[PDB]
Amino acid sequence: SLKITEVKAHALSTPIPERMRVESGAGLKLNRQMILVEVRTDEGVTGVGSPSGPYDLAVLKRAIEDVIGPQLIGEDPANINYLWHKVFHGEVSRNLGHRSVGIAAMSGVDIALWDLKGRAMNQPIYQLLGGKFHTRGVRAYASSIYWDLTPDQAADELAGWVEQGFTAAKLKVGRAPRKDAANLRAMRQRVGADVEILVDANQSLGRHDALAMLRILDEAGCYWFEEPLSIDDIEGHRILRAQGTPVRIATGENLYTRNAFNDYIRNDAIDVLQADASRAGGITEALAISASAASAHLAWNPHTFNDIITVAANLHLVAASPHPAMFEWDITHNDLMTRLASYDLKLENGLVQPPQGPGLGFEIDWDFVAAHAWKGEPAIGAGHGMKKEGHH
Amino acid sequence: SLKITEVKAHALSTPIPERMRVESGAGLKLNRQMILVEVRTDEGVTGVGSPSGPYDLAVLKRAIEDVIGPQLIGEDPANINYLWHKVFHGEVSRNLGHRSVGIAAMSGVDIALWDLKGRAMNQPIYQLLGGKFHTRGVRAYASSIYWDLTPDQAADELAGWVEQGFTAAKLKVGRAPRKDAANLRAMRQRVGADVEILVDANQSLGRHDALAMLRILDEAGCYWFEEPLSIDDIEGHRILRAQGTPVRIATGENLYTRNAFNDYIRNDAIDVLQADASRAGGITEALAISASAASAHLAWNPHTFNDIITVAANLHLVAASPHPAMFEWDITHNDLMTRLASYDLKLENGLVQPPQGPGLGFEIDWDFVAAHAWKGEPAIGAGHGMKKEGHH
Amino acid sequence: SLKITEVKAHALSTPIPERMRVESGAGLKLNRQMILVEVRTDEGVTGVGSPSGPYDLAVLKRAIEDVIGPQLIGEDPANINYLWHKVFHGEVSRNLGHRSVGIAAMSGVDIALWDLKGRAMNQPIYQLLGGKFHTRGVRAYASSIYWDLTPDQAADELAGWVEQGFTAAKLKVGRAPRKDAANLRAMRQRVGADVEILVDANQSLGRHDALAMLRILDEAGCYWFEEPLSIDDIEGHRILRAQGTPVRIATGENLYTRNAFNDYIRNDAIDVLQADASRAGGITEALAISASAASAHLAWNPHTFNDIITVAANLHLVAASPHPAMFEWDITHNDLMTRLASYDLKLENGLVQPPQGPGLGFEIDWDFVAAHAWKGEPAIGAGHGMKKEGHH
Amino acid sequence: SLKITEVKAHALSTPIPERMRVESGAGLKLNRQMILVEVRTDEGVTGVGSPSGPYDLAVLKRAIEDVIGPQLIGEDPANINYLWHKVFHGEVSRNLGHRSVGIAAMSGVDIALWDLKGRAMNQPIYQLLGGKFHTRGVRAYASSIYWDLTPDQAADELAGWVEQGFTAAKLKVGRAPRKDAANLRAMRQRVGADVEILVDANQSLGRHDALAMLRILDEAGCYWFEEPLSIDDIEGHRILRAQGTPVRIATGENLYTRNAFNDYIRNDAIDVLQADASRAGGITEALAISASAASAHLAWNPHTFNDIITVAANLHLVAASPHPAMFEWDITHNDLMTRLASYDLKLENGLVQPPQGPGLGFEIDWDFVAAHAWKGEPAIGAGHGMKKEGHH
Ligand code: NA
Ligand code: NA
Ligand code: NA
Ligand code: NA
Repeated sequence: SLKITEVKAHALSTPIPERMRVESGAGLKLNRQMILVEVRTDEGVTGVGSPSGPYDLAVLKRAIEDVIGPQLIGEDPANINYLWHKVFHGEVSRNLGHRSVGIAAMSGVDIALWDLKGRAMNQPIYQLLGGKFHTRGVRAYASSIYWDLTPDQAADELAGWVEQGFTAAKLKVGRAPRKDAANLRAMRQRVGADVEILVDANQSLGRHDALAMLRILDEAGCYWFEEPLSIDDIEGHRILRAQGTPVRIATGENLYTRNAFNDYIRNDAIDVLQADASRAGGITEALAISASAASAHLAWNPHTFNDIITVAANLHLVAASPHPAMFEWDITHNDLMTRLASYDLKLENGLVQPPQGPGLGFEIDWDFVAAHAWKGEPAIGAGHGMKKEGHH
Repeated sequence: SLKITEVKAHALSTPIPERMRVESGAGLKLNRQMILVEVRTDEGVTGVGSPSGPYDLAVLKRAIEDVIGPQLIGEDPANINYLWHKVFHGEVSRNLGHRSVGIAAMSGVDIALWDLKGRAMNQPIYQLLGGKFHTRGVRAYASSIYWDLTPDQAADELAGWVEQGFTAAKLKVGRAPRKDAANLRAMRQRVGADVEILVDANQSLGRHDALAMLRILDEAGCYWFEEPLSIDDIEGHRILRAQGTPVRIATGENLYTRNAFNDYIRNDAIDVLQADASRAGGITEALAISASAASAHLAWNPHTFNDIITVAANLHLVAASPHPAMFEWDITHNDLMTRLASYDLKLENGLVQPPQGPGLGFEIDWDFVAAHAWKGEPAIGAGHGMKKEGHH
Repeated sequence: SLKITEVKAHALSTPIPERMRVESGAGLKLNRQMILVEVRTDEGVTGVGSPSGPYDLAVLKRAIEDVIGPQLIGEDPANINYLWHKVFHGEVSRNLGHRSVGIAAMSGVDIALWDLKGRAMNQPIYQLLGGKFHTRGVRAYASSIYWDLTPDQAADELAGWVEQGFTAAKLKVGRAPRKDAANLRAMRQRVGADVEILVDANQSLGRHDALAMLRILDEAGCYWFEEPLSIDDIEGHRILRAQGTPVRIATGENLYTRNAFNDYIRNDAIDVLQADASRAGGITEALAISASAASAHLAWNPHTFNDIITVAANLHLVAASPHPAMFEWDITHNDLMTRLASYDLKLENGLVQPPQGPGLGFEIDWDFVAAHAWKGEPAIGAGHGMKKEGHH
Repeated sequence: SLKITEVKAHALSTPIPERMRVESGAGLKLNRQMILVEVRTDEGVTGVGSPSGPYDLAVLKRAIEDVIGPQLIGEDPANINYLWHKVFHGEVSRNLGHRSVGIAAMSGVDIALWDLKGRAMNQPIYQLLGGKFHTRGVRAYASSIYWDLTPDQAADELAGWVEQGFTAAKLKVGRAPRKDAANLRAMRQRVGADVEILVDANQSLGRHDALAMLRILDEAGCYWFEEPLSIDDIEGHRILRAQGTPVRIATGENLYTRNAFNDYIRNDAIDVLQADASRAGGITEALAISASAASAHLAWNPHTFNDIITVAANLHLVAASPHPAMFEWDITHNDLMTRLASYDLKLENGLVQPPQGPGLGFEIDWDFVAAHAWKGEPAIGAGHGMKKEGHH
């Protein structure tokens, strides 16, 4: 058996041209960043992973290398189930907080342990997980069409993504609801009924404006309403789902561990769980959340937005899971989607395929890694939520 | 008006001699640590605070100085309410996690803003909060009698705290429930019926063993059962409360913001909310939680255990609030309770009094701060939770 | 420390020209009255307050000077939290009734204690409360457009208030629902979508007519439906909220203490709590109600309508609270809004600012006080509610 | 038809010798007071009533004569149902508070209208109400055995009331629950199983101590637990009822109108409604509450404690109602029970009989009324409630 010898966290940053920066309720994007986790062993088998973002890269590096890492040195990396609980109970729940950047830090390390296990077996992760459910491929959506567009501009962007071969795309809303509505109406008129239109408010609305928005999403035939309210208001999400519309209420990028999703389920407050393998606790935890969603006759469609590793880790689980695919694919300017690894966007009839090599299924460009060390750049400007909080 | 010029986080560690290290379900105590936050202004008015612990000091320093602090520089510190929400929505919820060490970091900065405001006004914080409710004083309990004791030892430690003037004390339980029960029985036999006995399992029990323990606490007339289960299992806390015993179900040191407490209230799952002003979001947040507890006809009795600043911040609010007092006082070896500041334990008829000077009400020994810089020492050993999780 | 030496209640009345008298379901206004509470101390620091109205001025004076006052003489006014509970439990709940004009009488005295504390500290009340949340200013609405208008008249009045610089206003309804509906439709057509239109039925409707009204308010995009039903029918308010419209169900001017609002919250029966610091128990109690509203992800927007002191006391708390501002400003003929104190209406971009002096933040014109002593004038004609009760 | 010409409120006080003053959670009794209401008509037919107490006599006199009375002058007193609602909607709900000393004032005037109507018809009130249900008589209990007793004293006071002919009596509890329990145990031991023992805590306990006390009341076979908690905590009363003991949960002397009782019924929170016809709204209102209790399969057993008019008004209704009788009879020193009127205690086989003359059924000693004008004496010392609130 192997022994883990080191847990490393490489802070990386890549720039975005000013005119390509986009804004949602999460804030104005400034640089696309990540931590590349590397777990090394005594026989030279290495796994890599990512704890998503944006968080703060110094906080993630310290958590991974100095809080979680020590609990792993000397251990057999094959016992990923044991190591997840050893780290959660030993340190991270109490000492970084139970719904925290520490859970995202664990997620990066858990993805690297799964990558390491697939490489040790010479199999792609989806094969360990029981092989494909989606044998034809996984239906993707273009993420996303951002704020600051007129309705003809939002419809032209959607149409462009449809032309590139997507069959679905997502619009960010929440700052100017009359304008969001006009964007949706123009987008639906442009593409017709077979392209799916998803909407994401990044927690920017209150309950009454979310109810008014849901009526427009229902009229426009939208597939889901993501983060319509603060993730802290579970009853508001039940109220939106209780309207009985065909529009799914979706959340989960900012909820952590299966415990959060069980509280939404128990309160009849969710249709689509969006737990991200790279944020909500790892592949090990997202596996459990996907199964709990199916048990409650709901769907799991992860958030995937940060880098090609968070995309690939979720894509292995989505391909192996019995849920309808609605697979998030970042189409914004992001070198971590094109230059870190050899696995790229390739759509055929609106579907992507999981990488096919061992582990996550591709190799890292270590020369790109070495050239993009973080030097203190910010990832994202201040996020929103003060308006709906009540600040004029 | 003032302008904030700097937000500083001094990482401090103080040792614990091997024989004086106690152990609970949170793990074996190794060093008593803190961050001393210092908010400076252009006119030289400084506030100090603490984000409690144990949490990793490098993660707290980076959150405070580099994630929170940039949102404060140049702002008028007098608008604490605005700054709390600017920091929560602009950075901490999304980018450090909504129930996280980022919320503890906010709490330490929020305490420092209150301390600065009281120093600016020449008033102790409790006067700003509407003055005392507890005009005679605040009833304290000795925290705690720990694991590894025989029944006669636990009874002798209790009688010792009684002899010192305490009218209540807390026993830690959860590793060996037959021994815990024998300790309680001996303790109650020793002191009779008017001394209150609190029990705290630090999340170390499952539901069935906590149901079995609650029968013993009811027979022993215990005042509350603290952290009986994982903070993640709200329904199990409802099940214990639904037994209708006179023993209060209490939790809150590891729950964050008023949102977590509202979920417990809405599920009939809590009698005593223990949100700590230095962990759950600040004096600003704990004020809202104390009022929400009173509206639901429940009580707020905070966790206070880390240092004399986390003690004092909560004591100002406790003194001002209309709850029965059951005020946590750490009686374990802790130089952060004796040597940081000029306020100490002074028990009279079982009661303590809040500091009376401006702000938090005492000044810091900055020679003590300079002599105890953290050098990478760990605060606490690995916590427990794997046993009840299922690891034999 | 100070000692309270006297609690005085000055009964005042000011006239309204016949043609400027307006009617709502509360009755036809006849004279704008108040009690000016004055709390004096042994060192000459005085606080002033008001217990709102209309009540009966002799009942309020007797309650303040002879029921509540005796409990305060000799006490340190700094312990406002203690004094509130001393008076509630000692006398007012049992001996004036738990939801009563005695709670309003306590509120006047509690505002004066807060004014006294701000003056003693040389700070505006909002600073004690943690400073501003609304750092830009507080969005006001013009209260109100009354009964007896045709639709073109109601739209002309709204348009006039918009011209004066309000961005919102409230219409009184409930006597002739077809006419109220026509008024709303004309008002919305006149101003377009960005001005907020609020509706207040002063308890004048039953459940089925309130359901029919809510449909028209939803069509007209109204911000809230205030006192749609008797305050005694909590289930009727749940039924209106359960329709799931974007129109908030609002009540609270005639509900007392946080206990009333907890019963609405627990029954899913309210969106906007309108507890008035000068009626529902004081600044101390409205602080607790504002925080309980936020904890339940609802809003607190006080009723403020009586005099410039009830306006200012609420405005200090609104400015410091994290709720959307929708701040009631009496625009009817009322000398107690223009001549009692130096703080006046001043709108900039639809917002008001809190007074900036110590305490409530302005000085009283004691020569105006001395010239407007009550001489037995009525404040308000008989109120309504017999029609919906069933009287043809 | 008649026309009302005057509504008068005679403020009366009668002393209590120091040794005969008893104390409960409502406070230490000092003077037994009342308002004797007198409604006069143009043909000289007068009705009398009482709004119970203790409530401040100047507040009651002003409410009666100057707020309620002007709505009655010139009206036909025969339309009691119309006048009740005219007064509630026209003035008292809004302008004195919906659960208030204004509702007690209404009750005293409503009693006088019933008394006038019975005198006009030459019939006792119970005949108007459909005659007797309790054709044999009404089972009374001795109210009460108070604080400050040893167990042998409380047992001897109980056995004394038994020797006088009572088959039931009430013990006041709440200051020292170990002593209360010892008093009960001694009392039950003394009288055996057929004498009913009632317990009344006058809102002086929190939920956990009331749960502990309810176990003792169940062991002692007690008939009811009255005002176990604040009247403001409906959910705590549900919790006590949900224990499923044979001990009835009873409250109502400090709850107003049928709306308060409907909220307790709808929350499964009451077994015995104690609305007093002289406090909760009148004979008119208590008739509706008694019927609402019977529809829910619960009981109405009113509080009656203030004077022989509050006694007699409730006894007419009790005699006519199909509830088990447990009729409160004040056995404490009270000249308002012996010297106001010609009806007194006459116990036969444990039962009393309602007065048999017109109206309330007796005439007033108007020389006694003229000799006991109130001169500003207090009725009751400060009540209790600060202890359970949390003041040590
Ligand atoms: Na999203
Ligand atoms: Na604890
Ligand atoms: Na109103
Ligand atoms: Na009673």
